[PDB]
Amino acid sequence: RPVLVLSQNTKRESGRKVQSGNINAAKTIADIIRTCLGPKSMMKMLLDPMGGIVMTNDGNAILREIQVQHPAAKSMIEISRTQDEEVGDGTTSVIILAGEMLSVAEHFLEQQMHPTVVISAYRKALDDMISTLKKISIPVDISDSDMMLNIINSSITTKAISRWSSLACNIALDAVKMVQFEENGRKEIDIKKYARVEKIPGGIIEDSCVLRGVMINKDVTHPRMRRYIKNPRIVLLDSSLEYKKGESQTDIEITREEDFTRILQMEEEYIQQLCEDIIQLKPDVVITEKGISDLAQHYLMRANITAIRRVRKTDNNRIARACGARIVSRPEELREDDVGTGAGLLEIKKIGDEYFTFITDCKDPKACTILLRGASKEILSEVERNLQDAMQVCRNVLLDPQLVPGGGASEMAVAHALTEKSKAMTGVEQWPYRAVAQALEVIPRTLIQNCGASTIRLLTSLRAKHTQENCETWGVNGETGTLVDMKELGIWEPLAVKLQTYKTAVETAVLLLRIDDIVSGHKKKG
Amino acid sequence: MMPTPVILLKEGTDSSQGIPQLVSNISACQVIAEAVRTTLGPRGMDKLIVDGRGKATISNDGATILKLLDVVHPAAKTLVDIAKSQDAEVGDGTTSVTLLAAEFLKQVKPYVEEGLHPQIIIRAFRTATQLAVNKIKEIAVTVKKADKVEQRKLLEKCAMTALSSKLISQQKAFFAKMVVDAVMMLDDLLQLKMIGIKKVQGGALEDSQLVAGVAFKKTFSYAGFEMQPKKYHNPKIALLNVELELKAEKDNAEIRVHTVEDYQAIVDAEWNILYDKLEKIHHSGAKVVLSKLPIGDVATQYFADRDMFCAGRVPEEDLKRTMMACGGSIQTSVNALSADVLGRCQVFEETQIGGERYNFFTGCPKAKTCTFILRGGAEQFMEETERSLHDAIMIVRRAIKNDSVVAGGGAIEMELSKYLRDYSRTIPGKQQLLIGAYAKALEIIPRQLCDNAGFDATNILNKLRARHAQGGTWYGVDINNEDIADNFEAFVWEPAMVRINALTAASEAACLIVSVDETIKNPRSTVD
Amino acid sequence: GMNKMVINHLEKLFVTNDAATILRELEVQHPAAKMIVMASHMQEQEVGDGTNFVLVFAGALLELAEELLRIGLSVSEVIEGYEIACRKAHEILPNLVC
Amino acid sequence: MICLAAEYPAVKFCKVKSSVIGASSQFTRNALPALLIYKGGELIGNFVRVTDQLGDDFFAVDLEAFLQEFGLLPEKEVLVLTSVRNSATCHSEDSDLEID
Amino acid sequence: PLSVFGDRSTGETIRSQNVMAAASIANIVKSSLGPVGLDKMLVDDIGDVTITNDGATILKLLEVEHPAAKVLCELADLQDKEVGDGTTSVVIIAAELLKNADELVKQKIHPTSVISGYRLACKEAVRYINENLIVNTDELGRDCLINAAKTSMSSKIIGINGDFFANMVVDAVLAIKYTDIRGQPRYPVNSVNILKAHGRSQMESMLISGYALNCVVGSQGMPKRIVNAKIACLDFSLQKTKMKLGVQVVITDPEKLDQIRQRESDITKERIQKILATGANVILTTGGIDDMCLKYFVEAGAMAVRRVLKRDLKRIAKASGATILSTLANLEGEETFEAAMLGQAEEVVQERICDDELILIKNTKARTSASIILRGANDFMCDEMERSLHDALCVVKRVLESKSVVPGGGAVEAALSIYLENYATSMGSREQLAIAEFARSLLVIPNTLAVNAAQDSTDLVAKLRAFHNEAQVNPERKNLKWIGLDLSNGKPRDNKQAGVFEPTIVKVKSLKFATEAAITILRIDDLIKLHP
Amino acid sequence: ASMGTLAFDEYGRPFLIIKDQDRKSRLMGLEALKSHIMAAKAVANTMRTSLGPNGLDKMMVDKDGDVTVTNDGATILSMMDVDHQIAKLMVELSKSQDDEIGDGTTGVVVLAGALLEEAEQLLDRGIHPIRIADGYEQAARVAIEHLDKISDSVL
Ligand SMILES: Nc1ncnc2c1ncn2[C@@H]1O[C@H](COP(=O)(O)OP(=O)(O)O)[C@@H](O)[C@H]1O
Ligand SMILES: Nc1ncnc2c1ncn2[C@@H]1O[C@H](COP(=O)(O)OP(=O)(O)O)[C@@H](O)[C@H]1O
Ligand SMILES: Nc1ncnc2c1ncn2[C@@H]1O[C@H](COP(=O)(O)OP(=O)(O)O)[C@@H](O)[C@H]1O
Ligand SMILES: [Mg+2]
Ligand SMILES: [Mg+2]
Ligand SMILES: [Mg+2]
Ligand SMILES: [Mg+2]
Ligand SMILES: [Mg+2]
Repeated sequence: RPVLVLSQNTKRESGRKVQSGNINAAKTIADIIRTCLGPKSMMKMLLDPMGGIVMTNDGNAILREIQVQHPAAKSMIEISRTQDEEVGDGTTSVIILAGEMLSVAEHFLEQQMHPTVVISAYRKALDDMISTLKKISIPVDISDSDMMLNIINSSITTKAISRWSSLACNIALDAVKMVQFEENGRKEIDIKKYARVEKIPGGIIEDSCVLRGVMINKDVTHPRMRRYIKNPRIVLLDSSLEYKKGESQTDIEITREEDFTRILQMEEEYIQQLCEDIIQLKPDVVITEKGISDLAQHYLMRANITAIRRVRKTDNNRIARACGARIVSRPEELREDDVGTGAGLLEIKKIGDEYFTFITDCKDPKACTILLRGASKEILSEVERNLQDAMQVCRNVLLDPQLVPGGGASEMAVAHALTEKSKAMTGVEQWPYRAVAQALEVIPRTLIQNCGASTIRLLTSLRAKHTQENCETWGVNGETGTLVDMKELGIWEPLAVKLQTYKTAVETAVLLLRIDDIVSGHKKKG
Repeated sequence: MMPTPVILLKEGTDSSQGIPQLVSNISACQVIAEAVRTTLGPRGMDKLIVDGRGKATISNDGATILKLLDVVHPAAKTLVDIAKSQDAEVGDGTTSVTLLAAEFLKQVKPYVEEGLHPQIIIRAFRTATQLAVNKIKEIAVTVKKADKVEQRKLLEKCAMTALSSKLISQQKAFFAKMVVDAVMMLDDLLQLKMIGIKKVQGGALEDSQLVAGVAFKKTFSYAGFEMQPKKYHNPKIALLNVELELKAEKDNAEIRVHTVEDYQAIVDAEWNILYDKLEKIHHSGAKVVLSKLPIGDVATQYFADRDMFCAGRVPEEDLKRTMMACGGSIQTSVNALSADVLGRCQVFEETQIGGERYNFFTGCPKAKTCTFILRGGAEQFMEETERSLHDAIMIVRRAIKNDSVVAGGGAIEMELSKYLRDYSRTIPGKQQLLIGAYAKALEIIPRQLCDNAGFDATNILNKLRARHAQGGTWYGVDINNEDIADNFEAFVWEPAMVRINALTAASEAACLIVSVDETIKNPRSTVD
Repeated sequence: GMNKMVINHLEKLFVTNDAATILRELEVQHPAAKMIVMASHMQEQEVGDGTNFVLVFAGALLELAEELLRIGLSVSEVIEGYEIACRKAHEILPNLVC
Repeated sequence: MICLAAEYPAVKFCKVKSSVIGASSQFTRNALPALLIYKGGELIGNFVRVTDQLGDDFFAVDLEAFLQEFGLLPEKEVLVLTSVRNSATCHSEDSDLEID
Repeated sequence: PLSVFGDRSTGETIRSQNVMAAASIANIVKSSLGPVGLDKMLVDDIGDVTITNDGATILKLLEVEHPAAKVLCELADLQDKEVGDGTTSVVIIAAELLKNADELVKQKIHPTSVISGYRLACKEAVRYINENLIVNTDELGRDCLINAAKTSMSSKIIGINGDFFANMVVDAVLAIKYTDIRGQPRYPVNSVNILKAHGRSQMESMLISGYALNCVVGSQGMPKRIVNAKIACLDFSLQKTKMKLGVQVVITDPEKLDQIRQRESDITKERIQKILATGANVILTTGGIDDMCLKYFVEAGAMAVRRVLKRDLKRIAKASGATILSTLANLEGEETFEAAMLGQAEEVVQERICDDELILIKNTKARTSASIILRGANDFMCDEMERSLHDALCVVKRVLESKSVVPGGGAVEAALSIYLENYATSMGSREQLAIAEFARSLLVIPNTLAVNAAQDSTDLVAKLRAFHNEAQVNPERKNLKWIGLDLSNGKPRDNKQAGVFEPTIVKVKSLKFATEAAITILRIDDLIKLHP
Repeated sequence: ASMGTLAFDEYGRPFLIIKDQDRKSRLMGLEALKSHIMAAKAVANTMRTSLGPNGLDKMMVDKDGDVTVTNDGATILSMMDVDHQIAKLMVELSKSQDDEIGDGTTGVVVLAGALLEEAEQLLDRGIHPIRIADGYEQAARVAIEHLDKISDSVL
């Protein structure tokens, strides 16, 4: 009988081996997507275990589709997910930065420096990088649509949608602008709920557009209703328009001859009463999240009203925002204010072999749908991901109007500033400070490597240029492998994205540098 | 850790490094030590070990117990190795070495756990061991008189102290006298092969005897052997290395004849060759014939006709002992059997001992050899008696080399501990802690003695420490009186080299164990 | 230096701090490590001491070569620089005789 | 099963090779694909040869509908995306208590 | 002879086995002690990952089979429950006490004598701590609280950011202070709702001057912000009325069925109207709200939050002055909702936190509450931050309740070791050795601290012991009692002036628990393990 | 109380000291003495019914079915198939008594069993077994001297 203190399946690993393994796992996770950064990035094919294919060069999707066992890799993937959710851009940048900082930390860990000293130096460097990034930023007039389009372009030159840049930029800007809302003194954007992206395979990409309204994949319940209404008055509902069982047990007991017919006639009369209550407002369109009975269809049809049933709650909320209506769950309490006027056209048309319902002429709509036409499902999925990145960048700029030079200029300027600041420490912790300062050069190096030009010569020239006084905006032209001034090239990124990337990478390094013991195999004990 | 598609070492390689593996090594050494812990002292206990074949070996010797244990721990094998080394160089103290080494390791384990550099511990052990050896050499008692009576008494006391831990300790005076006499009858080299150890089942221990001569078992008598006389009063022994039987002249020999006369001549030639050898032996005047090679039935009957004694297939070492005792020479040819090469003993006799027949060559006045005939009720009884006598014989030989002794019962080690503590109290303090730990570790043997005897070790140790501090050198543990006593005046004597070698070997083993920091075990190949 | 108990494929105890012996008694499988081991053994055969120096210097050189390859230099440039530096060190060494 | 686990966190989807269990030779050779279902410590699902009623191109929708036909899948529950988490532990609450 | 279906271990074997198990548990967590300590990172063999430094958490996650190791594990859990700090320290102290006591037993000292010596040593150590090593916080101000919080958060993932985290913790604790009957100000920690959400850096963590809810409005038509909120806390669902099991509807005349069905929802309509007619703006319920009542709230332009946790609702009601209402029934048998049942707050909003939304009740009146929103890099870092934050909150609560603190950095252990070594000579003969071994065992904490810093543990602890011996011998050198360890430089330092403090209750409870566990384990000398 | 020891180290690393230490048994201290005394008592009690003129024979069967009806204690113990080591010691004691004398091969076993049976109750009261052995040696010397005293000579 093998009596042990811990269970048999429990395995404990400790020592410098654990730190080396964590840092190597982070390095390898970085190397997964090292080649997917910059305007000359190459896309990757991911075979979903559910059978689908994901074709993208977005860092977050690639790292999400990968299943790993080493928990440091899981930490890095969670870092990617956090960066994607917080700002929507800079996933590959933050992954690469975390890998580089962990490498330069392993440098000192191989010597006799305690990890806590490295942690303190990293935190000091993070404070200094935040300060410098705020210092070298510039303001933006959000009123100028040209500058906003340029920012979105700089955000989408690295994706497959870059070939149609003006179209995508205009789509994203219009969607973000018209989804912007303000009520009760609170300002919101809410790209997730409203600003829906509906993709229909086929057609051409240049046909994609953002509608001044909401489009749903629904058809009229009865063919006799109108499929084209000029200025509809839309009424939205949640409750079904059919006779339904009560909550409590309500068994009847029939002992007379005429009670059965009376019961059925009462059901019909209740349906007619609901339809009359709806009709009293004189609308043109009735939308219900639930079923609409055939008798209800008849009674609405007699009043020349188009009825659509079984609509998702999110779609109904989007329609309410677009046409300025309020969902009412009890028709007898329907008010004039609830009737949705503001939609300028409703039209059901057939696309391909399937009917679609358009409400696409709203005046001042607070919700919209983005119609994507493309070659196939995977192309449209990648286009939707690129559009999501563009909208996230636009909302970040709208929330914070600060911009920072891109294409390696920010990283090099911050590295030079921290290198100059480190000259007056004279402590044991200045070496990790300098190392993590120059670790930011991995972004210009990766841009040059993906471009194809020589890394060492270009990087040395860039460092020499940045050693001058007013050269904070000098970066790398990722398409030609030459040094340019990004106030001339025009590549700019929101300050929020850079700040989030730096913070997340530094704290990833900090989190993974505090670990020196790994135990595994124990049950969940839940 | 990462898969590293092409791994560096062979798959299955096990590695352990750092403080944890050193602590594990110390624990393994402790485990090895506690296997022989209760075998130490006059209140020691034997241990029974059964191998795979089912044969049991009952022993009190620490080296034997450790050898019989199938130790596979790389750090733990060092204790077995130093036990074997102590057995080889000295022959006694095979348990003390293990106890001392393990106690050293245990005492310095706490400092290892605190991250102390092992080189400092190694240096401290080297310094302490050098000082202890010098102190032992200084305070060891020697007599500058070379009195034969005093020397014999010293050897007897040393043998008694060596023997007072085994199952023959009841007859320790008897066996010590026997061993001392046997060793003094060795000539100049004290060869162990010149002392015969014969084990005969049956009879009491006090029935065991030492033959001032040589004795060996009867060896496969042929027909006609019972007709030879079995007692002589001044025989001349003809030690021979000769096959005395009718046989082919040579392996490659071939005889080709073409006449019946030549056939008869060849047959008669063979018979006459054998008879010429036998007559040459007989005419030499010898009465007892011993041959390493077989002696046939024809020769046996020929000797029986002449009232002679013959015994073939005698073991070679038995023949050598007979030569040493009687003073002849082993002859491969019988052509020149002069009086020079003929042995001589006062009395030869064949007697029965416990259901076996033994040939006795007694009365040798110039014998440089002996023969122990041990009696007992079981095979393991004779084996353990032989092991105890071997320990005593080794001790007596070492004492013959130099009669420098120290008191036993832990007195020498308490004195060494006091001296080492006093020395350590006058050094900076990083080495002081380790030297004090060494001095405290030196107290293990008296504590083990008290624990085995069922005493209270703490009170006895306190009394011993006070006695040594206040003046008094040879105060150890008095097992019988439940107290402490002057062990030098109680004749609990011990050769100095025993403790010297014990300390040296224990220190070397401890330093070697402490030095190692990484253990790598390459996978077993061909498990089969 | 600290002794190492190395147990080979035949359960023969090898406690030592000699680099050549440790590397001989280790089942090294990686071919590059095999080349390093052969270089150390050649040093042992030619001179008799310095095997640990050989292996440590080779490891440091390969680490720094990996760093150089990461920063942008090609393999041939690193090799040429290493050869030039080795020649310079061999030239310098006789002047360091005490 | 991977797709269904997200839909129903209550269910405890798991997989196991037939070799380790100790299945018979026939079951191993031509009865391997089977959805064993247990509830209450007793068998509730009696499905073998799932490919016979599912084919080899069945999706999670097909399996979900097929299981819901027999009323074995627990009913879905309304769920929302938490920020990440709220709770840490449950013990003596010691909530706010304004006292004179 | 026994013929017992099981295994038996007796004597030194079982004692050594128990000591080995305790030593293994201690060695598991010995590497996570002190500012130079480093975190561990567990995997729950389903992919789950837990990065932590808390000893109680590590010992709780691990699966343990040996009984003595289990005893140490629930010792860690109890130390966490009763104090909230010093879990690793108490585990290590208990294991070291067991090891040294077993060594004494192996020296043929009877275990009862060792137990008596340990009891005397524990009592005398507690007495000496309470009489010589206590520092009153009355003359320190807020600095003692800040330094205690910083000391608690050292060795945690929030150590470097202590300058900010300590201020946040102290403000949060002082926000929830209340004085009960008999005038003893109690600080109900665990009333500070800790909310985690990955995203911005650590320094962006927010301390809410109010309450934070991890729930959103039930309908998208309701406003997302109300300035002057009149919170109505309810403890019942607002759905269609359904008759109980004892009530059954049987219809004999069809003319009544429509009226029955209409009343089934008109009852809840009337309840909602009664609640809203009092001016309520925010309605929080533990139960659910269906679409009809959600629309009813939507038309009134008021909040409505469903599935609110009971503890959160109780905290909100206590802070805002609202009263929980499990039903609408006055003492007249009617159905009414008085306006006095409404709480108040200066604002109620639904802010966005990393693509997700949560409800903040800002600046409730009639009581001040608090909540902390922790922002990290991922889930694991947020969990470790929450655990460290809870440790700091518990430390601040202990310091503010009992106003005595002791210097940290192993100064207390060294002083206790010196005093007990000097004192053991005046009690008994064998319990003398037991007390000496207790004193020696107490030195494991500074030794582990020094070892974790890769410094010369022997020399540093020797210097600490020399300083404390000089303090205890010379009457006029009594300021040296505060000389602890400075791990950054590896030199002794006056920790009282440096700002390293701990609650006295931590040391006292740790000593008592460790002594009790050592006594409990030391009693065993024979184990019977029955076959299952 | 058996299976030797099992630690697996306090650091969780493997702790292998003796080859096949998991498959080896170990008795320590007084329990071993009690087991040995009980086995020897069983052997002696089996032998004690074949003592004297009214003794009864033992029908011994070997591994080939050969039958040997005998009263000689040494023969019975030699043909007996035993596994306990103390039983083998008893067999060797009978063999030694047979070799030295040829008679009394049964009395020795009964005497040894009685001696160990008394040693059992002596040990239970806390006497070191070495003390018991020394007392037995002293009493044996006294008994041998008395036997020499009361001996009588024959022609
Ligand atoms: N035309 C360009 N020339 C040089 N650098 C560019 C260009 N376009 C974008 N970049 C840089 O590339 C980076 C964006 O890389 P990207 O592939 O979007 O990574 P992520 O998806 O992680 O944001 C930004 O830092 C930006 O400064
Ligand atoms: N009569 C005695 N009184 C006290 N101690 C003794 C006596 N005889 C031997 N010793 C002690 O026994 C120890 C050696 O025990 P023993 O088993 O004979 O050899 P080993 O050293 O191999 O264990 C010596 O240290 C000696 O001091
Ligand atoms: N600034 C400091 N300098 C020196 N020692 C410290 C400092 N801060 C904390 N310590 C010591 O480090 C130890 C850390 O204890 P910790 O492991 O956090 O307790 P727990 O067992 O609750 O995890 C404390 O005992 C304290 O004495
Ligand atoms: Mg990007
Ligand atoms: Mg001896
Ligand atoms: Mg050398
Ligand atoms: Mg703590
Ligand atoms: Mg008889």
